[PDB]
Amino acid sequence: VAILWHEMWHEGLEEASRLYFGERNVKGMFEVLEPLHAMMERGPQTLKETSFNQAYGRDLMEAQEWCRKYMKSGNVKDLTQAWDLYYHVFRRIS
Amino acid sequence: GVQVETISPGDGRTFPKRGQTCVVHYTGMLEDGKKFDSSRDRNKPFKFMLGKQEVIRGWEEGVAQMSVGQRAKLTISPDYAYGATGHPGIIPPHATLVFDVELLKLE
Ligand SMILES: CO[C@@H]1C[C@H](C[C@@H](C)[C@@H]2CC(=O)[C@H](C)/C=C(\C)[C@@H](O)[C@@H](OC)C(=O)[C@H](C)C[C@H](C)/C=C/C=C/C=C(\C)[C@H](c3ccc(C)s3)C[C@@H]3CC[C@@H](C)[C@@](O)(O3)C(=O)C(=O)N3CCCC[C@H]3C(=O)O2)CC[C@H]1O
Repeated sequence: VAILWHEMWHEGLEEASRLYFGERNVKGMFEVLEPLHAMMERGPQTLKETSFNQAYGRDLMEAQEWCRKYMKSGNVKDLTQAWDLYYHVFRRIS
Repeated sequence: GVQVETISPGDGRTFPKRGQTCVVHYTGMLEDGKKFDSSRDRNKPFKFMLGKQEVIRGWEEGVAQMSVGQRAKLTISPDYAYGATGHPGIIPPHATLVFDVELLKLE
């Protein structure tokens, strides 16, 4: 499996937003987003991975802090804040 | 489903066309005026594409009818918004929404 980080995030955000906004399935939205973040955590290993991490790494790390805020708070406004940063990434990738 | 009332007129002749992106500013309120969201609070316009069910059906039918520069009040019944379920923590069940939206530009 060879896939650019640009692609895996565009598809992953699209799918996670469908589960969450369309299906009201928050468990399924996490299930999708956790492995994407865990790959950023491991670090870029190609030039194309590195430039994607340079442009979007900080926003995606901030979207993850909001999601983690929500885990502990139970307040859906913390998860919306994460979707504003995810959508800005998604639009930039698009 | 959606009632559209003009706040500030638009040109009357540039309407959104298939595959354009709409760039708007909006403020969303429940029926009694309680604000739940505003792009203007972020001072960052909201962009989306019509006709692809990206947004609730009130905006899809509402904003399609607007011309560039128009600002309008969209009053959207629950069936054209978030329905019996709402969006838990933000939009109650069976909620009529009122959005103030301004169509800034098409790109
Ligand atoms: C999957 O079904 C679709 C679900 C969609 C859900 C409502 C909430 C839309 C959300 C959007 O407009 C975003 C841009 C579109 C989607 C999530 C979907 O179309 C999705 O479908 C697969 C998709 O294509 C997008 C582009 C993928 C991308 C990775 C995700 C972007 C998510 C963006 C979320 C944003 C901008 C919103 C934020 C605002 C401020 C923040 C901070 S975050 C979400 C919050 C959630 C809570 C509600 C009260 C609200 O405040 O919007 C709100 O003010 C609202 O009702 N909006 C946003 C403004 C347009 C009208 C309306 C709506 O239609 O939202 C409705 C139409 C259904 O067909």
